Amino acid sequence: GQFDLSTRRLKG
Amino acid sequence: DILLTQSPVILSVSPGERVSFSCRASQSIGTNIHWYQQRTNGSPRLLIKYASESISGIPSRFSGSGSGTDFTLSINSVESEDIADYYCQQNNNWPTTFGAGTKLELKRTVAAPSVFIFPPSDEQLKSGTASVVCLLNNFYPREAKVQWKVDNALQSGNSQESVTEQDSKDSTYSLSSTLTLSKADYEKHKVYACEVTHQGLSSPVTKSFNRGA
Amino acid sequence: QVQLKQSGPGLVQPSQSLSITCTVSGFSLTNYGVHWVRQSPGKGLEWLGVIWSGGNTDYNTPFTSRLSINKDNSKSQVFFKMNSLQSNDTAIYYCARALTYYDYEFAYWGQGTLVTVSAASTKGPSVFPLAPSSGGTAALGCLVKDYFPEPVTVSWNSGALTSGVHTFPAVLQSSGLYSLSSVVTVPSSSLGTQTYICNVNHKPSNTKVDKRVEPK
Repeated sequence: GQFDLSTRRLKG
Repeated sequence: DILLTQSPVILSVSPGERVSFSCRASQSIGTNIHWYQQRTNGSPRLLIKYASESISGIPSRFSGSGSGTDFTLSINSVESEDIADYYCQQNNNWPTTFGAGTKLELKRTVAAPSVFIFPPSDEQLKSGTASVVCLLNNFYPREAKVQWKVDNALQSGNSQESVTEQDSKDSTYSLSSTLTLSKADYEKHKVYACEVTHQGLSSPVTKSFNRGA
Repeated sequence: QVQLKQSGPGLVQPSQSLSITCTVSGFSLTNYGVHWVRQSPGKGLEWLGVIWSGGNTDYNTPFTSRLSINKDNSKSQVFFKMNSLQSNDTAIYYCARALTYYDYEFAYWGQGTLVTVSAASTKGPSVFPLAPSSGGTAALGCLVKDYFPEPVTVSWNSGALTSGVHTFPAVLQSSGLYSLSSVVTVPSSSLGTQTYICNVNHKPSNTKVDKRVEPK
């Protein structure tokens, strides 16, 4: 559901 | 500020199937909505403008519709390259606001991983730390277990895993498990093994080496 | 064509200011407005502000006090400046251009600048080989260990090698330093014929390393 800075994708 | 609610949080489809992305607004905004695509490590890519209007360079399988508070982005036949997150944006009301986004995952056939184990390099050992790496390559689904053993002693707490996002071509995942030991501990033992458990394997697969061959 | 290129990724001390430069080409800053958008774990996509063709600026309400946008039309450069950063200001910052001069449909984006708000010190990574040693296919890679902050870029053979390359997401170690591996699968018969080098670049520390990976 949150944005992940490492992948620029949504994770959880 | 206008609140944009996208549903669902995650969408999982198979290639060739159809898919709709929902974007709901806290109040009417007419057709002042834009859609964006974001691939792994990328910047947003404009898909649709003003609810339904086409964008140069965007595949015709992308389309949008709706007005008022309920809007829909659609892909009539999903391809593997569509793996991304999708956002909506309103601009009927200052300031412009974005939705929280929907993740698009692809289903595919079960693929067992190819396992590879890498001993620590002599270059690293000079620093007093040993990193043993275990690679699980091109598998599906995402769920996998990696079990480390050093001289039949079960390792716990001293490993970290990282997983790539779905590949845009074969829709698979790759995993890396890194076991970290001190140089002293590493030199005190011989057999290093990682056991891999996955749906595509009828039995756990183990890759091992003996320190210094 | 139309391009927007931002300054490199960086560390910013708490309470200090952030400065990003957007250099554009394919169009004149006197003909189009330039917007600024960020993407954070806590707030997602967030519109920050914009500088218009004539030099006017608008700032999103919660940023009106610490945000400042200037530009140099002649040098085709837009200057982003935000004051007194905190931890939740850690995000990826973009500059962007709309389809038309007055609108907000962002057809063109910068590559993004990952900003980390931290008191810690910048530290370049060490690069170790993952040497190959099944079925004609061998695997090799590079271990990129103990760096801060994100990001680090890894390519193979100066960009010529892309097929079969997996660069894993960075993970945070207990030391507060990041680590990642980047792998690639190649025909084993090429291990004696071809050279395999991972090109590692850590912009924040200006660490730039080429690592040759050979069988042991």
